[PDB]
Amino acid sequence: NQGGYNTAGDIKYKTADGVSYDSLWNLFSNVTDEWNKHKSKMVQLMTFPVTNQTEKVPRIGQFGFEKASEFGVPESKRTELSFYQLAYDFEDYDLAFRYTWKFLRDAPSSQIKAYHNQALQADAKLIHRKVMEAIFDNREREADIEGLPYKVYPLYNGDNMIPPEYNGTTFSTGHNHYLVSGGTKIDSADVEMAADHIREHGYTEENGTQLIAFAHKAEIQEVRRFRFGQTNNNSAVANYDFVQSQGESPLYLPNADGLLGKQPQSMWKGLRVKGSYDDVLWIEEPTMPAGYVLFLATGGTLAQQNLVGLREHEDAAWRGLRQIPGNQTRYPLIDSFYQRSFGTGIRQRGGAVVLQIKASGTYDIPTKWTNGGGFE
Amino acid sequence: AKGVKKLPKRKGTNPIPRDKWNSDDIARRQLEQDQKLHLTTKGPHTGTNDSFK
Repeated sequence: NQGGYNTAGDIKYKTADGVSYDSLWNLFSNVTDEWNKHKSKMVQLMTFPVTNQTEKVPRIGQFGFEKASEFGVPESKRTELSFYQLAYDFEDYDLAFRYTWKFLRDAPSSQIKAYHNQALQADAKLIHRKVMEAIFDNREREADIEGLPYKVYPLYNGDNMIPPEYNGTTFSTGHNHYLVSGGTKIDSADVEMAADHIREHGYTEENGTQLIAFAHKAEIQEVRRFRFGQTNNNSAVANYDFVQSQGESPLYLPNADGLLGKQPQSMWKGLRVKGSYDDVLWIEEPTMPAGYVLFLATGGTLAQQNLVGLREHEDAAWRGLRQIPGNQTRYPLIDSFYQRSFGTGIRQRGGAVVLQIKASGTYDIPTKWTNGGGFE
Repeated sequence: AKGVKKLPKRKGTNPIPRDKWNSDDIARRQLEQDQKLHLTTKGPHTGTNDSFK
């Protein structure tokens, strides 16, 4: 970045060809930024505003009758309940805008308005980063809430939570959703493995869900070459075939034995869809780092709520992005602050999978989304 | 009329076949009942945390 007080000497009046810098700053003073609209949409569809609930209450035991008698009396019956809850992080962030009395006398108003428009875009970058590292950083976090400690969670990460049983399949401790592909390029066995790691917890197409995969171009260009019974990368053989979305470039159907998949519609949630393999929709996601895929469940019975909970401050006077008046004023120096505070956690620890394409070893957190790394 | 019905054939794109069953429909209907087994709470704002994982 660039920083410190704005000074006379930072003011430019006209270019060498006589264009005023006021007219140049007036291009930036009011425009929305298309890239920060995209990042804001990724937050909107990947988060929910936190509300307080138990997790799903485990079902009570069931009774059975006894064969009666004319002299005796029957044996007695009983049951018991249990429940639990999960928590969410919170943190405070702030920026400064320091000036000199000469700068505010002499600078164009368009530059001040441009600095304000850039603070709103610094907020969009912060919230987006903090949502994405809630998903991609596979480490458990401590939080203190009202002076008590709590644990707040990524997806299943090889920890001692046991996922609940579904349709008679019982999971162990050490269940994990941060998967390594075991090969330099993605293949259909990686995609089928990852989608089944979601669908074993419920989240299936019969329960009315859609799975989505968000991926970088380097992995989509492998996936769109999967064809039924043909070999892929790493000697995998595809069990389905990739069907283009109706809006893609034209393609000849390869055989009278037509494609094993339904054709996707043009868009999901206002994002353009490349196509589908298995029943998952693939989306070219420009924010995604190169070696990674995010698989995500949506809709149906079990995924009506988005993956990441956003916690804001409990009092409305401290919610949102705020301007604080600052404590150098009028002359010789002027100061002003922007402040925002919020945090994040995952409730549905099985509702998504992160797959990393690398040859061997453990999962690596993407550097751009390591929890300590920065604020963008 | 003729006694023979012409069978349907694979169109250019054709949906993934998934077996319907009665046992899977029981499980599907049970899960949309189990999805009502939640209570709203006062959150972590209670001076105690022993129901939290």
